[PDB]
Amino acid sequence: ELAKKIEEEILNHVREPQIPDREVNLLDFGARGDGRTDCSESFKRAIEELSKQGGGRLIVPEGVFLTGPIHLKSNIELHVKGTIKFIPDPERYLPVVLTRFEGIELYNYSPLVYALDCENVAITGSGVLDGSADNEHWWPWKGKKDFGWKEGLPNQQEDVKKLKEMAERGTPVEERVFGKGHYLRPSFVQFYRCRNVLVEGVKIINSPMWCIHPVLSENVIIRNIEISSTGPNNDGIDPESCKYMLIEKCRFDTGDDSVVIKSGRDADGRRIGVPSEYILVRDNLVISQASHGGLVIGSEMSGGVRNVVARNNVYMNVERALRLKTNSRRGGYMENIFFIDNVAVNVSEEVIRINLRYDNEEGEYLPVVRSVFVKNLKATGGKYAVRIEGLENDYVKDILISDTIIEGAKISVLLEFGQLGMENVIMNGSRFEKLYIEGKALLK
Amino acid sequence: MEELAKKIEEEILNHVREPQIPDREVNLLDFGARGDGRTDCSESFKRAIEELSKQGGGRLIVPEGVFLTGPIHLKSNIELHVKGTIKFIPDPERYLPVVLTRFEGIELYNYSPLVYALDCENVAITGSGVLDGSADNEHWWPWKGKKDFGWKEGLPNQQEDVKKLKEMAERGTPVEERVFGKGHYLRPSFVQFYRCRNVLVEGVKIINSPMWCIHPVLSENVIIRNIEISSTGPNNDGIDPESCKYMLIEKCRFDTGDDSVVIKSGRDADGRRIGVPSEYILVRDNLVISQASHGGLVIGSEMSGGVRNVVARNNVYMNVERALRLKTNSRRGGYMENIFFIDNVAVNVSEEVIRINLRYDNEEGEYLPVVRSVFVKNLKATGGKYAVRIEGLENDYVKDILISDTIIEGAKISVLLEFGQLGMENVIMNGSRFEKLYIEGKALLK
Amino acid sequence: ELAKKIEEEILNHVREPQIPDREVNLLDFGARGDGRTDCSESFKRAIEELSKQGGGRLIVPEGVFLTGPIHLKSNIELHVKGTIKFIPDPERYLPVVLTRFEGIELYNYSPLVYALDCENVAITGSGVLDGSADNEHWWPWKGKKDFGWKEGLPNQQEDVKKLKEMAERGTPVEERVFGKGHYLRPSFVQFYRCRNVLVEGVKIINSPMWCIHPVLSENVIIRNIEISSTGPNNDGIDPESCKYMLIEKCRFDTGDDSVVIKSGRDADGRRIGVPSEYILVRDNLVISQASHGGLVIGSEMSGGVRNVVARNNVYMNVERALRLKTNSRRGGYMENIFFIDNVAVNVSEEVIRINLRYDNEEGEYLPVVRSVFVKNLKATGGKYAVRIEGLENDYVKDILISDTIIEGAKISVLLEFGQLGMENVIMNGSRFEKLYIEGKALLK
Amino acid sequence: ELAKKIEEEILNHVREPQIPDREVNLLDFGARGDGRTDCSESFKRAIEELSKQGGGRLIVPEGVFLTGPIHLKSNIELHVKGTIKFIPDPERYLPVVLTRFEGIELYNYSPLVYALDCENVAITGSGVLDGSADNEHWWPWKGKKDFGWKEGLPNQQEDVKKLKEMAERGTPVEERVFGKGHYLRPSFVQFYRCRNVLVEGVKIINSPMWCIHPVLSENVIIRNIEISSTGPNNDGIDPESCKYMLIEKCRFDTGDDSVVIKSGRDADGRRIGVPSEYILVRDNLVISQASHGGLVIGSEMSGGVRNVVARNNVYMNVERALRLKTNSRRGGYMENIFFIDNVAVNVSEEVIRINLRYDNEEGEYLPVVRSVFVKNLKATGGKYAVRIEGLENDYVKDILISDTIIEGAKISVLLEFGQLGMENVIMNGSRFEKLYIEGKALLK
Repeated sequence: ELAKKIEEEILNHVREPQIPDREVNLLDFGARGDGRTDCSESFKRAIEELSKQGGGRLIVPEGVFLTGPIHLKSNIELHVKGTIKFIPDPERYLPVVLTRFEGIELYNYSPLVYALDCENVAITGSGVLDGSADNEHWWPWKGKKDFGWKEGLPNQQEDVKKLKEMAERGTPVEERVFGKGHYLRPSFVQFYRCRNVLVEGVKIINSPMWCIHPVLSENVIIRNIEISSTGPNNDGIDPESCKYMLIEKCRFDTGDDSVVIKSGRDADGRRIGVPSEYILVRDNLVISQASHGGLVIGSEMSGGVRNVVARNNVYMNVERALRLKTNSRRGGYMENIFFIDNVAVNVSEEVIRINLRYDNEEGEYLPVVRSVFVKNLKATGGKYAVRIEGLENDYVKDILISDTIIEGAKISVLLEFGQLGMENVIMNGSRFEKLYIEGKALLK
Repeated sequence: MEELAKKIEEEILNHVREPQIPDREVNLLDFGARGDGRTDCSESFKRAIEELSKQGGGRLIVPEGVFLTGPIHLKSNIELHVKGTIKFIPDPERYLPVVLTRFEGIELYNYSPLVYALDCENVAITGSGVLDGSADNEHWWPWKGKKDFGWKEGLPNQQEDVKKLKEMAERGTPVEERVFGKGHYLRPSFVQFYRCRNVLVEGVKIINSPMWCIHPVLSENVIIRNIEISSTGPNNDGIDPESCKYMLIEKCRFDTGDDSVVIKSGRDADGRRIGVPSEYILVRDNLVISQASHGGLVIGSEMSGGVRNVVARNNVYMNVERALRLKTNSRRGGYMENIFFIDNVAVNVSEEVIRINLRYDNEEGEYLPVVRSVFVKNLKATGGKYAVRIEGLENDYVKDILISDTIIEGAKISVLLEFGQLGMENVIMNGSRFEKLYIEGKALLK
Repeated sequence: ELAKKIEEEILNHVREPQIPDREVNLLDFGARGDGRTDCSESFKRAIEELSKQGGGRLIVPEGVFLTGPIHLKSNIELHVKGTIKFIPDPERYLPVVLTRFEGIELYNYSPLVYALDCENVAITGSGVLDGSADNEHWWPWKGKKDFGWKEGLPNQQEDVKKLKEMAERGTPVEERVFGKGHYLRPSFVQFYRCRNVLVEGVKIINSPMWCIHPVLSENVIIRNIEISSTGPNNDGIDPESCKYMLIEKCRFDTGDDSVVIKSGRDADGRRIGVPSEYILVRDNLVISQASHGGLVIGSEMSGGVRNVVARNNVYMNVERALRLKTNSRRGGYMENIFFIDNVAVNVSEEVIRINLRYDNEEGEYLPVVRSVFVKNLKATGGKYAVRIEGLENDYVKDILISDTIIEGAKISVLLEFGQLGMENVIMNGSRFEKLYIEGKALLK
Repeated sequence: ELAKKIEEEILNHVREPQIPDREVNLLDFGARGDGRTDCSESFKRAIEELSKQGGGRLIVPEGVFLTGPIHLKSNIELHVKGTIKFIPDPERYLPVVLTRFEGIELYNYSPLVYALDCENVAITGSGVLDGSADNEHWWPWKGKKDFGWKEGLPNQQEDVKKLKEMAERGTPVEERVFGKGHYLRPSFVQFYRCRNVLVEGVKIINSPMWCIHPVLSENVIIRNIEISSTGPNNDGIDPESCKYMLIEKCRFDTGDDSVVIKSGRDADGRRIGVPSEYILVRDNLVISQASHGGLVIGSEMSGGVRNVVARNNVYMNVERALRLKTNSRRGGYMENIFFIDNVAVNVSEEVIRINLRYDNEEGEYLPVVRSVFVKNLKATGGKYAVRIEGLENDYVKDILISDTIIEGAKISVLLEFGQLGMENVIMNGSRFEKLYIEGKALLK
């Protein structure tokens, strides 16, 4: 069976980064943990000194260290004992760097921790990364009053429209310059085209937008971290066009999707043409009323997503346990998605959701969505246990749910333009030894 | 709530009434008959009916005894009152000359039905006696071609004649030129009213039927009530209303060799030519206890003229193969629609509780049947390989099937659906409760 | 397999009566079938002529024969082809004879067909027994306006009271003379202390009260008859203190209990102390909205009722399928009752009923009610599926329902002071692999 | 809306303790977080300095701080950032103090963190409290080979018997001296006769016995803590004769009952006669195979337990979700216990357990057990769904389970000497609108 094979494959290619046996303390570079001194230059000097010697471990001791963005280099481990608190002043995140906003490449404000074309990079320790985002910093740019936007203040809407247009017209990335005078938030922790990446131990809070965002990266390990940030688009981990990645033993409380697998949006995503594949998500804990999904694929999946195993996770209070979202603007594919031995309780919206009408957007690139496997799920709550919606000319195919119990969902199955198999499934006052349906169905 | 099924039942009851029969009677023993089960009473019946018909009609009393006779030909305003047994002599020669009749939905000239009325008005069969067709493994039944029913290797059967009859109908060969009978092997119906008005059949028991037991054709205002059918031979259908309008079947008991109550309206080209539907048929308060029965309430397969507005209410079906059965295929054309199966009980069903099949006999053609608006409400059922088995065609879905307030237990498969639209509201199926179950397309539920 | 064992035993001791090969025709004794001529004397003379020779067959040909009561003798078969219509004049049913009224012995009006201390007696043929009871004959004596009783006119109430008091006191039966000036209706067909009895073929209509009433009799076959009488206390068949009886292939439409097993009432019943036992009820059809019960035991069960098998019967539209009736005035027992492979559809009250407070009466003779077995019942409808009430000081014991499906009953189980076991039972949305309850229960 | 009324009442009387705006660091008192230095005096000196000024916060920074027992005083906050690791030498926990062992008052070894007759006391921070119990320390005193007891070595058994006898014969608490030469383990964190108590943030591991044990205390908040200790009698939180308490947002993995509400054992409990009442337990997570019960009442309930609301908790892998236990030695009562909007997944023994035969020991004090309410429970697994066992002369009364679904339990209901009501429930795919039983029942 495929799920064990995929896990075995992932585990054969996932490896901790090599970090030179050499360490340096941030205090020796004039930094002060007084939550007052600007430590920007300290980080710059310590990292540059380490990488001239071939790399190494930078120790950030107990205390609160204020800084602008941190730019990592190859062979560098950032070891956080205290708190790194970022200064929420957009000018500090200039000049513009190569980055990505909601699946489209551009030049924009630096992520708060940024590594480009690097190898063997680590963030470790049991300290804190504090993005300093709140109702007065970064978050108003969303344009939601819930988060500090008001009439007469700028927001991201016009810039998002321009960005989608530029990518539609296939303009070169270098031509897509935002930064100053524009309102597109950066990612928090971003590895861009990196190899051999480790993020462990740390707690992430007050994030501007997406928290951990590896892009076009290979051999990535995220373990034993805590995400606690519930602002607008505060996704937990967004693997985007990544290959061979392990996410384990993490704690999530997110303002949006918790673990969200991506690979670029529309034309830009199809241009790059790199899928996310061989991702293992296991032994994680989501306790989050604000989370939009425990395990999420899309909507930016135009490069494809396949061979994803999510196993032995616990989801509590989330809106959705498993969520796949796409539309006919995206193209691409989502296939061989395994959601196994999970527990999802007090789900508020849909336990399992597959949606091919995301944002009600349409175009001429029909996504392939097939081979999604749910086995040994114990779940509780929801407006829907199972909600699967394809298109008249693009059915959701080969969806199988087995050995599963979902209690207290209002509607058992909403199916439109899909094929669904269920084997040994229990839903409230209904039990299915074997169910197969192709077409449309409503079960409650 | 205002239910259409009630309005249809009302409409049927408003156009159904017992025939007036003149107050006048003669006794069969006054015409040379003997109830010794030996004397040929053929002429006794004929002279008694004519004596009554001469005066303007009345009652013919058949008293205690067993009365041997060839076919009986009724006339208008005649009540055949059966106290004893009428036992029909099973010599095919006795059933000639050929008369206008029907075989499996196609008109022809063939052996007389055992009791026959053509173009008659106000005709009744009453009393608590027996009609005995004398069919068995040595008489009539071997003609089917089945060994368990007396057919022997190298002996004739109906198959070639059925083939020929279908081909003739396809041509457009006039009925007057479709002559069978002598030298051919098509069994006659037992009791047949052909193009009749105001017909009553009540009280009597019917046994040892050659083929279909009660066969009203192109008839209007027909009542069949408090009769017993007990005949389990090949094609022993109980009651076959064929292109009939305004009919009541109530308080009857059935043990049948094929479909118990089967609504029809002609087959293929011949059915389309005549183009008269069976409609406004009420089937209520009946009891079928019959392992052998192929279906409790059946529509088709000869439904080429259409079948609409049929209500089957408060019936009890026991040990039957199927409770409700709709059969058709793409050679048939026509329609089956507005069929109401309400307040019924089915216990120990062996095949399918509810069956809708658009692939009957695995035969195909250019005439796609319309199959829609079938309503099952307040069914309580037990047993089966299938609770619900509904099979349409890729270019002809079964549409608007609704099952509600219904409990089916102990069926192996709950739903087999292919090319259909199924709705269920407030149903329990093998322990699973569904407030709503709507499926369009294909499904298999177990 | 105790039910099979009991059935085998009954079939071993049930045989048709030997009737001498000799016949006589009623027309040769002054009878006319014109529905006008009084044939009372004709029956008397025909039976005497046959009896004189040692017995034989009395032929009643086609026609309608008016008569007072018929008194049968040993070795007589009454073969009925026509209608025997009884003249509903109470004076014709005198002198009083030894008989019974609702479980108590007395001298009263003759049953319409009566046999006392006879052996080898048969009633056969395809004819009709017409008791001529209606709203102006016999039925008014009940005291119900529905059946023709008028204000200020006499009824059975005072005589019933007086009969009960006589029995309580131990008043000798021979001192309990009713008849003229009293309002106790007779049974229709009664065999009193008879042996080797057959009733077959005939239709019974317009019954004054109980239709077929064998008492203290042995080796009785009731076969292929039809009961069609829906007046007050129109019981179908009342085996009372009988041993070895077969009831099969019969059709019932009754105004009270259809088949009901009895053995005397209260002190009279205990004095006699003869149970009804080894009764086989099979292959019967009850189509009857009026019927109070398909198979009933009691309430006159003071001699005991045991070893009763009802198998492969069909009940339609009846108030109850199985009912047990008693109280603490009765004493006695009801045990080893087997209700197997039955079908009961469109039941209006209770599918299965047991109650120990019959007629709001009490005494110091607690009845033993135990070991009732329902197996392979398919049933539909009812206000109750199972309704079992005992007494705080006298539980209903060892009731077992198995391999049974009951659909559409509003309440599944009402249990009050009883022991109930269910194995492999389905009731609407409830399924019981194995249930045991002792005490009180309501299941809905 | 009694559950709602009780929750509101609790929330009116529960509030955080006032702590003086003053602080001190443990390092300033000779402590070293090197995991070798004895910091016993450091805590003693630091608490005293704060106490003398009127109170304040004691900061325990990063590192491992070895210590004997910590004795708190009024107006003290212990803020734990690092690890406090207790030295498992019993002599360090002398002289003996006023404490309890399994519901009986005595003078014994000091709890690891102890406060007697204090006001306004807090334990805060995100650090660790490590009791250092294992198969070689404290645990062997239980007498189980599985937790390190060797044949021929001492255990608690004799001292337990001795303490029972002292409490029964009425000997004063001050004459109940154990400690040295005796084998009764102390509680971990114990507030004795305290008021305005907060425990938050901290992780508790390697506990000698009961982890958090407030006794005879009022206004207690326990929140955002983790218990992770799976030894013998490693209960999580034991409110014993407490009033106005809130337990929320906690995580449990326990070796015995997770949250257990108590009020003394037998004669000693009756002597004191103070119930645990107005306890609110909400938004907690138990993921614990070893746990004996999610929310438990008893067995030491001799002072009574009433008005307990457990709402919106999640129990995973536990032996039992709801458990009430007592016997005829205890007397007292358990009533008005509310178990609402809870989820239990993969229950191993009984989802709901009520037992009046705890330890199979009997006596002359019949416990009142009534008015237990389960609403909107969703549960998976179990040998029993519902198992309720009273006594012949002492029925479990007024148990109501409603709007509840339990799937995958082997036995649905075991009832003995009890009154059980169910409304709108689903058990293993059987639906009951109403299920009421009084007496005995077994349902599969």
